[PDB]
Amino acid sequence: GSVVIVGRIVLSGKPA
Amino acid sequence: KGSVVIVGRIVLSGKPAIIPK
Amino acid sequence: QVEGEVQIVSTATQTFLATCINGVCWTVYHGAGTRTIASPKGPVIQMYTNVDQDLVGWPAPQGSRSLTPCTCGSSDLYLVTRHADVIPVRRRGDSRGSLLSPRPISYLKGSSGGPLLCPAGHAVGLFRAAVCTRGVAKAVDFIPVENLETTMR
Amino acid sequence: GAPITAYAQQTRGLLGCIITSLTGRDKNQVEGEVQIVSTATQTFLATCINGVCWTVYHGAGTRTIASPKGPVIQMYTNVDQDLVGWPAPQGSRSLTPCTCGSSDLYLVTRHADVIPVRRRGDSRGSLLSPRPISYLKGSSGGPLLCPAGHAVGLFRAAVCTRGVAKAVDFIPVENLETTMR
Ligand SMILES: [Mg+2]
Ligand SMILES: [Mg+2]
Ligand SMILES: [Zn+2]
Ligand SMILES: [Zn+2]
Repeated sequence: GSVVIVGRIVLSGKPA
Repeated sequence: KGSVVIVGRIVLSGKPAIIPK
Repeated sequence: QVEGEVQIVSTATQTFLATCINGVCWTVYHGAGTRTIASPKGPVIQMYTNVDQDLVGWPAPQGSRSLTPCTCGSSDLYLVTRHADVIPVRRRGDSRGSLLSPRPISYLKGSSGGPLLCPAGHAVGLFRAAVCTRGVAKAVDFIPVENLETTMR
Repeated sequence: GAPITAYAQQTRGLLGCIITSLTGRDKNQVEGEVQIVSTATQTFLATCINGVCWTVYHGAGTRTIASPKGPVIQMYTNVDQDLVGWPAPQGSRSLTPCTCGSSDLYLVTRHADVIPVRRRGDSRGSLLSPRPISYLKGSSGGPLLCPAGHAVGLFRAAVCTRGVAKAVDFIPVENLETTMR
């Protein structure tokens, strides 16, 4: 098996 | 002698959140 | 072009947190095993393994930016949950830290590997496990940063 | 609040800044507490506290600030204190002075890095870990905060011995009041 990335968190609050 | 111009910003009032897709 | 220090990760059985510090994406052995991480160029093997420390590290993925280690020595921490909530915490020993507002155990679960941050937003440890007296979590255990440095060599 | 975290955004190009500087009419919309501002030679920082947008005189000199209603003449000036200010632009967000009197301060850079600083005097304070002088350049007029998130002062000058910065010299919040009479 392998570990999968499913989401990220940005501590700065920065938007796109 | 020209004028001072804003060219960017730095935002403190931002708080951690989950980057939307 | 918007990048995050903290990764929400998954396996078949569990689901937890990873945190990128100094070129390495870090997390807990009790969630990971010796698993590889998934990249679009196939599987990627761990760089650092430490059973004694509950610690594991891969090379930091795409769309990630690293946190810097804490410098201020401050003992007033803030833990980040996988829903992005901030919990205030007070440091006792090297790995001990007591909650300022005690909470149900359900609420901290799935948030291991996540960071414990000083007031400057810098990094102090990764959340190892919760201490519970009859289902109510009152303090926390965490892996200090000085470990993730000594592991790096 | 706590913890302090910052992020940076760029709003204007090089040709853009130059044209705006002359015309003195700036139509872009505004957000945040710290603004990255620039002239012809220099480029530095300006901080909103209590309805006033403040910056360093060794940068702004005596100039006006380009607003969407044309150029806007300075409200306060104090050369001896290296300070200047205009009315804070529409859409800005103001900071509130410190009260805690705490001695553990936090410097915000033009890259949105948050540096730990320990107070010594009223105008001085020391770095917890040394950095090259080039890194701190362009961050003058950036705020220094207590751990609660409040204004303690503004970064004026840096202490270096062989191209490596050791300490910082800043304008305290009392010196704002001073200058408003
Ligand atoms: Mg913020
Ligand atoms: Mg930042
Ligand atoms: Zn720190
Ligand atoms: Zn304060």
